[PDB]
Amino acid sequence: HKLLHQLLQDS
Amino acid sequence: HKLLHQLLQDS
Amino acid sequence: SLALSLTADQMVSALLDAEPPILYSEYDPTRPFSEASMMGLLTNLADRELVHMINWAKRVPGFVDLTLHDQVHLLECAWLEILMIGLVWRSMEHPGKLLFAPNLLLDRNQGKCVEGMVEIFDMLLATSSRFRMMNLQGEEFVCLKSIILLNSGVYTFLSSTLKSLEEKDHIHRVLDKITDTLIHLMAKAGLTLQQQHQRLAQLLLILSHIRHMSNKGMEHLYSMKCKNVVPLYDLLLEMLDAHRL
Amino acid sequence: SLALSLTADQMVSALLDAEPPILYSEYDPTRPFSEASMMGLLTNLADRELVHMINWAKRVPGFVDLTLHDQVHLLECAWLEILMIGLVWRSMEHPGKLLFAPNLLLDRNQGKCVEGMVEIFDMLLATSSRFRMMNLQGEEFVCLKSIILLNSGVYTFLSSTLKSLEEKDHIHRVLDKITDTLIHLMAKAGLTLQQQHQRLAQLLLILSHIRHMSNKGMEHLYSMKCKNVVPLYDLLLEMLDAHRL
Ligand SMILES: C[C@]12CC[C@@H]3c4ccc(O)cc4CC[C@H]3[C@@H]1CC[C@@H]2O
Ligand SMILES: C[C@]12CC[C@@H]3c4ccc(O)cc4CC[C@H]3[C@@H]1CC[C@@H]2O
Repeated sequence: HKLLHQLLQDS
Repeated sequence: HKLLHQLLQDS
Repeated sequence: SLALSLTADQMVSALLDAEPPILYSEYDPTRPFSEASMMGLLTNLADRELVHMINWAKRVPGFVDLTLHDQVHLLECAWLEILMIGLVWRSMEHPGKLLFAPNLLLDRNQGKCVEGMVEIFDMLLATSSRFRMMNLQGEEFVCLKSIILLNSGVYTFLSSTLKSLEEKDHIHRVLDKITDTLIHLMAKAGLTLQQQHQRLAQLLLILSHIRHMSNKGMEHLYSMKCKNVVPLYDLLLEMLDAHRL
Repeated sequence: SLALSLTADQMVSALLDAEPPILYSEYDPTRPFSEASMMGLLTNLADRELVHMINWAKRVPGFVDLTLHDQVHLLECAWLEILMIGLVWRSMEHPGKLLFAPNLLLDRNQGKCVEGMVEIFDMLLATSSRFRMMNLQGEEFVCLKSIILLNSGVYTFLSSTLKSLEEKDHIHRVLDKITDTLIHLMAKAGLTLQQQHQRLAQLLLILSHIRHMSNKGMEHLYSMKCKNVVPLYDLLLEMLDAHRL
């Protein structure tokens, strides 16, 4: 589940 | 599709 | 003699009067539950309920005004959603359990007796919990169940000429009367206009989850059928096959 | 700084501002369409839209207040329903056709290039026709799409303690604000209270059909994946796999 979880955390 | 169609038509 | 001339009170009375009989599961089953015995009990119950569902649907205001082909389509679309909403309603007073019938109360661990069943039981249990948190009333439940019957199959008819257009319009007008009925019940209960709209939205959004559960339940039943684990009656077979046709 | 303190106008403005970029399909494809080439174009478009969907969801009032695990769950649940509602909205001005992108307008017969696709195209076309008959407005469409994001996965979280309860409550309060927003838009358009409740119900009942289409679309994509006909990016793979996990 890493890709979505990582893309959501940034900014 | 006969069974349902026949059961609906009666009374 | 028209469904469209009913007051909100007359609609509720017609829906309560339409209610099917209460059924009991097949008497004294052997302990413990096998995948075949649990599936057999649940499908035998579902087939008997389907027989009474036909009579119930014929008493839902506006249903008998449709063509026989359209009545068949609505039932083939909605059958499992209607069985599930009934189950979820009956299970509200049994946290963590599903009341399939008064003599058939199953917990989530009993669901583990059938491959892929516990996941469906969990979604059903979550819906029952949601209905309890909302304090769903019996008069609201009957409106929701009739909404399922009329709405589920309404976007999936063919284009059967101008008659299909007339039929869809009729269904949408009956659905509008049921919305007016739910709003009246909420207004009579003392809810503000804002609370009335909020509650109507919350109830209707749960129907999207019931649709999802029915699709999952359908894939599960087809899988149990294919494995040659359960014998099925033609009515249940016809209802299931309409979702493969 | 809270989603729950927004007025109906501020909610609409926040949703319109959240809108993702408009994408064009991959330039100059070969004629005619093969099952592999059509699937490749549609999935490449869906993966690019999913990347922008993440940024859109982060701008939906209330979404970033949830845990990262919950944001992941909501997106994994709703992704295909959100792609489909966007498609249905874009296709309203193209009767009998689906506007996947401004340079990718497909008719139902073009759907026949992929096994099992025409049945899905027909359900999408029927939803687009329904939106046209209802004269769905852009401000209503953005409310519906945010309702899908927040509602789709709300009955399928685990029980992740009291934090899960807090999260579900938060989502339900944001959904209540979106209901208030739809009602305000209808009231401003000059609809009577009865017409406002009727229209809200009609819009929310369409979300049950979108859920059904997403479940069917999911089974279709998994089947195309399995046949080794389409290469897929990890984001799309992760979203699809969440419905098999
Ligand atoms: C359709 C299944 C068997 C029949 C079950 C039933 C049987 C009777 C009833 O009133 C409701 C339900 C709901 C869920 C159904 C199950 C979901 C999966 C299983 O295959
Ligand atoms: C998921 C499918 C490929 C991607 C398609 C798409 C691609 C882009 C988009 O904006 C919407 C849709 C809706 C339907 C999807 C199709 C339904 C079945 C097919 O497998």
